[PDB]
Amino acid sequence: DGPEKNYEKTLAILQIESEKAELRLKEQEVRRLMRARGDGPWYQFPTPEKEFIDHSPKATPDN
Amino acid sequence: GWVRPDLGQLSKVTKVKTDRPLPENPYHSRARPEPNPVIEGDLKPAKHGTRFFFWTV
Repeated sequence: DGPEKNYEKTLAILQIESEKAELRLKEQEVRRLMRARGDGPWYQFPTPEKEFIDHSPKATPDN
Repeated sequence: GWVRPDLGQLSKVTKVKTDRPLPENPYHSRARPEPNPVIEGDLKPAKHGTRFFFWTV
């Protein structure tokens, strides 16, 4: 084939590898912020379940 | 004219009427912290696959 095919497939390969590179760097930035601040969907560490708190009137009033 | 209550009667839960207002925050609790914002939208495939080193897919 002519030189155009290899030349333009290289650009296609370059675009993919470049975009994977920036996606790889961005994930590490996201993970760092999510783990330090706990404000994202990841690194959500468990806390006690509130559905097992008893809310009934107790034997004594001041509870 | 005092009639002695029967067995079981004094242990009943009863309703009482009161002009006292209902306390609104009896525990004096603070405002709860706001939940994390939820991310919305439909799922798409991972962009360029797994992106694990040299694996293409």
